[PDB]
Amino acid sequence: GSRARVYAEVNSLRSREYWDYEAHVPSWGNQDDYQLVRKLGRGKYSEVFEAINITNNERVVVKILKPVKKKKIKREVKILENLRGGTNIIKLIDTVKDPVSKTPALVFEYINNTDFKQLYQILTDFDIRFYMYELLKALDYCHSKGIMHRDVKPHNVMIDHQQKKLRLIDWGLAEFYHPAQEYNVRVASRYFKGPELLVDYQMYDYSLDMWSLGCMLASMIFRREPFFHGQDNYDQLVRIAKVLGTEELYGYLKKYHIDLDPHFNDILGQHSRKRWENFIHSENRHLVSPEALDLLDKLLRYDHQQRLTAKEAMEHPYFYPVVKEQS
Ligand SMILES: CCC(=O)Nc1cc(Nc2cc(NC3CC3)n3ncc(C#N)c3n2)ccc1C
Repeated sequence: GSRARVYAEVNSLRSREYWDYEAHVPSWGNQDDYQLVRKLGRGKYSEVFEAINITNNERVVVKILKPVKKKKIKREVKILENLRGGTNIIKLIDTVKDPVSKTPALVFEYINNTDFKQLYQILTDFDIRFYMYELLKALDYCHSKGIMHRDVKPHNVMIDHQQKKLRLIDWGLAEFYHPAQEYNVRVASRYFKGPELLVDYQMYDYSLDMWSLGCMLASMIFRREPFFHGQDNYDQLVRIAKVLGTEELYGYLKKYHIDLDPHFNDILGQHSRKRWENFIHSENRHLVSPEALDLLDKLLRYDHQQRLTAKEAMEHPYFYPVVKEQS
């Protein structure tokens, strides 16, 4: 058994219509109002374009949803409607369909993002604190709304470094949290998967997103991106254990009665827990402080119940300079 430490019952306490996305009936506008300009990328079930709304000249991002269970489309639309106005959550502007083919598309606000591979190289200590604080506001918001993002990674955090705007994007893997529900562990990018996913523990919660955020924090302050760079899902756990330690892993497995896939016997080895200070060197020293290491140590923990919540993390002394600056 496992339950979220916060927000556990928040969907139960709301109208069923709030979380019963299969019953949701979107209002589908007309895609002919949008002119595609440039392809920006694609997902497994999506293609993404920069576009212009020709009725008002607004620049937008259009996500055209290829074949996919209409249930997954309803889920993403309902989650985005529930998160409307949330702090640092990408704004859904419109839901539209090709009026002939009825192919659906989602229209989002445009963010002039700096590619994270270039950005992370130039961030100052204060920059990291600021952006992580802003990202935490997005996670606290969605968690308070009963939603797990489940795909937190640099590619899904758009940062306009000139205007200092941050948005958490791509809610296509997000899901409603319900206590005791068993969820599919095939979520998140390999490098950002929490240990619970890697050991096939299905009773996870919002704290999965906090592992992913911790991975991002580590990559920023230490300038090793991704921080845990597995070659596959098995090696991903080995990379984690070489830092957190194997004895600590086994304690986690025992607490939650977790059966470890026996292919791990050949590859985990034995590893002491490493001090976070071992990652400091001349290239990253200016980004690391006792406060950063204390926060990171409280995010990158095997035991999902022991990780800080997004609110607890925001309240950590590491962010005091950000809070002070904003007043
Ligand atoms: C709707 C986009 C999504 O859910 N995923 C996604 C985004 C993307 N690239 C993007 C890229 C940008 N701006 C970059 C070009 C300057 N922006 N700005 C806002 C949004 C949004 N939303 C955005 N998505 C590339 C591939 C995929 C799969």
